[PDB]
Amino acid sequence: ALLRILKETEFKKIKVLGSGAFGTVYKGLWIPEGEKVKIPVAIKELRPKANKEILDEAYVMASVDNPHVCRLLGICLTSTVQLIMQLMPFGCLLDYVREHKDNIGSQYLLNWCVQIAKGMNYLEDRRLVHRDLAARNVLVKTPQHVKITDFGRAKLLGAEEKEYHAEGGKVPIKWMALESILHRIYTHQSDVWSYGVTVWELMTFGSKPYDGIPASEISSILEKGERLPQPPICTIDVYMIMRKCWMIDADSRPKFRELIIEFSKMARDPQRYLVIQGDE
Ligand SMILES: *CCC(=O)N[C@@H]1CN(c2nc(Nc3cn(C)nc3OC)c3ncn(C(C)C)c3n2)C[C@H]1F
Repeated sequence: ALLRILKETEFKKIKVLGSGAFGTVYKGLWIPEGEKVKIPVAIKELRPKANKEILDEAYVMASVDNPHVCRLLGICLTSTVQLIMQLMPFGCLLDYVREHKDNIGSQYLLNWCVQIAKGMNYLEDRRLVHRDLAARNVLVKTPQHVKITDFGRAKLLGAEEKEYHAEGGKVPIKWMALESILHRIYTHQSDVWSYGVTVWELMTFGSKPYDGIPASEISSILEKGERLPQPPICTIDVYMIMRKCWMIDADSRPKFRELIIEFSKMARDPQRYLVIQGDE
């Protein structure tokens, strides 16, 4: 995987898919010059650094090549930065499980858990701390295949950095590990905490964590030992994996490699681990 530099004439925006503080995502078509091939893509236009700095960040970004992480295919630099990326036709996994909650079985849910863990393990191997893992930031290529993406919070650790020490940026409190809330510290193991919350979202078909509770009260609730409740469909074996992800000692938590193994085992006999009516 290498970085392509695109001219505006190469791609076109078809429609908005969503937006936020990061910018706007469009469904689009990319036609590389003279290649006569039309590629469906997602165009992320961000809301300045030197062009060479931006291209260097895009270079490392384009080298991320894994079945469960969304890839950067090209970049266009004009008055705005436009990142051309793989299109995930079914949108964010959060909305998907909410829409299809009545028709999703244990096999799909556990497979998604495996896939997200595989993508995160790949990021860890690349020394990337994601810092924003949540069901809204996992996207659906097909019902059977999901991919993680990033909207700016991910950070690359230096050779001798074991943690990222954050500054004043806005934080997704309800997905964060306690040490991140209290001390602005982020590691692969705080990503594991967020993975646990993401799995809880999936198993509750996209329910809201700490629903109706002010973000400002979350650290105190966590310090008292309280955690998100066991989802109705979860056998205790699955819930205990979540609970391990939310242990106060980051080194107590499973690593993504461990999570791949455990969820893969469960995925072999899915109805033994998630209890879903009509499944199957
Ligand atoms: C629940 C989170 C959410 O809605 N986030 C929006 C959507 N988004 C995004 N969407 C798609 N594809 C998509 C979404 N919908 C409704 N239809 C489609 O495609 C037909 C993406 N494909 C790729 N990416 C990123 C890698 C850029 C997508 N991002 C992010 C946010 F705007």
